Amino acid sequence: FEFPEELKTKLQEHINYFPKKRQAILLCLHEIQNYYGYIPPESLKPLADMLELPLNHVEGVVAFYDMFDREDKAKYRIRVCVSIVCHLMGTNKLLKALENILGIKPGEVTPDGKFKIVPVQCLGACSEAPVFMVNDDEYKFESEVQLNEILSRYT
Amino acid sequence: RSYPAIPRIYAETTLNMLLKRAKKPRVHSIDEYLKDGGYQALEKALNMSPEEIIDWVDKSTLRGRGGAGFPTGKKWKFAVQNPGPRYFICNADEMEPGTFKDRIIIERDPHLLIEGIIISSYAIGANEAYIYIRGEYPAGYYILRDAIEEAKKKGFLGKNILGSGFDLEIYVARGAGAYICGEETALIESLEGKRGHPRLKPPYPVQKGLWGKPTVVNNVETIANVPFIISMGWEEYRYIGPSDYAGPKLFPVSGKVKKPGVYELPMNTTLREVIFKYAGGTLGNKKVKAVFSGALDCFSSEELDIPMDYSPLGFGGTGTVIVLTEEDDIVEAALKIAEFYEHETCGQCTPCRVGCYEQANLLEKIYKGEATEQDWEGFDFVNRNIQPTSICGLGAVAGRLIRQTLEKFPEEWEKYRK
Ligand SMILES: NC(=O)C1=CN([C@@H]2O[C@H](COP(=O)(O)OP(=O)(O)OC[C@H]3O[C@@H](n4cnc5c(N)ncnc54)[C@H](O)[C@@H]3O)[C@@H](O)[C@H]2O)C=CC1
Ligand SMILES: Cc1cc2nc3c(=O)[nH]c(=O)nc-3n(C[C@H](O)[C@H](O)[C@H](O)COP(=O)(O)O)c2cc1C
Ligand code: SF4
Ligand code: FES
Ligand code: NA
Ligand code: NA
Repeated sequence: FEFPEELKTKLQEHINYFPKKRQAILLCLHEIQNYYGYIPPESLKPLADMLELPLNHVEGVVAFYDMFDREDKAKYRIRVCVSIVCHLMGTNKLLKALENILGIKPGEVTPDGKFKIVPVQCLGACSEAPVFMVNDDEYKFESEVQLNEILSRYT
Repeated sequence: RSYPAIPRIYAETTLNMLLKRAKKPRVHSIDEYLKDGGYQALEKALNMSPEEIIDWVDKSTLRGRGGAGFPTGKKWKFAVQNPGPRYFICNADEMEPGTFKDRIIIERDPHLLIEGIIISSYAIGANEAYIYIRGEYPAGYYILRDAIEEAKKKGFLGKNILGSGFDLEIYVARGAGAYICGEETALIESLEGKRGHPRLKPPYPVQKGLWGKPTVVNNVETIANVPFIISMGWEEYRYIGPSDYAGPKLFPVSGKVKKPGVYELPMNTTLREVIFKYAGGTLGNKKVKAVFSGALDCFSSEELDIPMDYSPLGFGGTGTVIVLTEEDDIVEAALKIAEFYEHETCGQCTPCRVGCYEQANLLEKIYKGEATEQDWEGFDFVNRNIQPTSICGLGAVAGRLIRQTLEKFPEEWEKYRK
């Protein structure tokens, strides 16, 4: 297994950014998940080499941090807040609208591999509850019609 | 450039300090910041001794806005009695439920935070500073990286800053989904490229932190105060709010209010005033049942006349105000809090690892009416026994809010017991 040059170059930028290479581990894993739509298990041995870390260290780190997904490839992660304030103000309405539009529930991927619904804890936008992200983009859910418009922008 | 979409959180200020620019929901770049006299406090600070700056921050009564309210000057004094090198860390992990105060500084007025970091780093003799921002704030990350390049361009970062002989680089690190990485020792473990496992304290970071060196960890909102303290002087800063708990405070208000958002107010403001005077009262003008101080405390409608300060009888915490009204089920809300701690314990300590899991798993059975008498007695026991042997605040408080709902809303819990 080998990192495509355009990804490897970004990884090296992160590794060169902090005073110590190993500090770059989370930025590299974010970058790998960004490129592939998940963390390929085969990616972890080469990353460990570049960070000059043992593989078991890198595997342990991937396991620890909930944003990293080794299981499901998805072009777009729909992160849905299931914490206290979004629950009070209508997480269940958001999930119902997501199911009506995409045919999937939390933890599931659409058949085309386009969308995965990821239930997450408080996204720190509680005044705008109920909150969701589509990759790096963050939104208040208003209604199914409004959610359908937002989702149409991700192709 | 273009940044990821951010919801436009409402922001309102009576003091026009932290939110002078951040009350407008957009990125304020270095020119706008400079136009408002930005980075003049840094120029003033670099013509003072580090010791003088610590003394001003001490005399200001500035307390940790991260939620514990530890005196900021006194933290810095502990750091500088230990030999260097020293590190300065800005904690931008902000992952407490209901808590969105720090992000509006980061995303709208990043230079206020950066100016604060440079002054604080100089005060403690740190030539290397870090921002650790949660992974779920990607826009905050890109905005801070761009803002840091702007500061470098204008000679506020790099070597020999404005001929002072003071060197500083600021590195932006990202979290990857762990609440525990906001705990200052877990944060430092994450900066070192490891899992977010809190360390036994003492030692505190000011004695042994990043690479074992003296390290100050301060919250975004704490650091954002430092430019005002230097600009105004500690004396004028102490004119803001009560002289014992002085300065502006950000109050992120959410749930059943008409105007959810962040409020910049003095800390003599009462909880009742936050909800009814500033946040426009309750949705449907329904009676307040409870206020969740993030996932830390639950105040009843009998506790609304408390100051929003770090006093023993005060609200304290992050200043986070989640409002529940008369029709909100307290046990349903307690379940969401249990689910949070279940998802976030790092598992190093046994009572925390099993207690956070069992508290959630049993409270779900109670909520769904599937609990045995043993499950009920079990739930009570585990709630009182998450804390023992815990080496950080998560284990210490994972049962705290839920215990307060059991004491303050017994009639509601008893309904479920049948
Ligand atoms: N903003 C957010 O999103 C979140 C905030 N929190 C807050 O975290 C708080 C608990 O934080 P902790 O760090 O566990 O509290 P703490 O009270 O143990 O420590 C507070 C600060 O003072 C320092 N300190 C305390 N005693 C010291 C001593 N003897 N010598 C030197 N320095 C000393 C610590 O190093 C730390 O920086 C809670 O009150 C909660 O509000 C928790 C989770 C998320
Ligand atoms: C589980 C846990 C999570 C924490 N998360 C944060 C956080 O996201 N941001 C923060 O500033 N402090 C957080 N804290 C508090 C820090 O450990 C520390 O007290 C604070 O960052 C010091 O800065 P301050 O004195 O300016 O408040 C957390 C504490 C615990 C126990
Ligand atoms: S108290 Fe809980 S979160 Fe804190 S170190 Fe122990 S197991 Fe981890
Ligand atoms: S509870 Fe959903 S964003 Fe905070
Ligand atoms: Na601008
Ligand atoms: Na914002």
